[PDB]
Amino acid sequence: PHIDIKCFPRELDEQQKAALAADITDVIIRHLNSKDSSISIALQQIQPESWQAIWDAEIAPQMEALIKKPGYSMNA
Amino acid sequence: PHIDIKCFPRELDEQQKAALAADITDVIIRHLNSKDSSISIALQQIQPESWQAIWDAEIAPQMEALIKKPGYSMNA
Repeated sequence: PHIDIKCFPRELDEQQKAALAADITDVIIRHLNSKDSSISIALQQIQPESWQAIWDAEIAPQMEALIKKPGYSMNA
Repeated sequence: PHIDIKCFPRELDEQQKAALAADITDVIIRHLNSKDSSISIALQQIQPESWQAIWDAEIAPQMEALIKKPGYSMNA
């Protein structure tokens, strides 16, 4: 599995990045029956003014297929 | 944060997809100082013969930045 995490900018040191990756890894192993070697994880920082593009391409068009829908909306 | 999970196909019912979403949500809240309302999660099942496109567009180019690198290589 390949997991992509997009979020607003924040400072994460190497220890933080590795711990987040480890917690994500174990969740994926549990739910998808995956092996550790099959998992890759990306963390991409997105500036606030570029979040609309993420909403438009990834969130809004897939809304009822999302496994977790956003509590916020960019189309109010 | 918006989380995208790509994996080879598997039989997952709605309760199973919600349980995966809940565990991912906890991890994101605790590591990114996030809130339930800010989190959206997509799950996309990709047939094995279409994984090369994922390697080429998402995994390989980001190798320098991934927070968890894959345990396999598929450069073609």
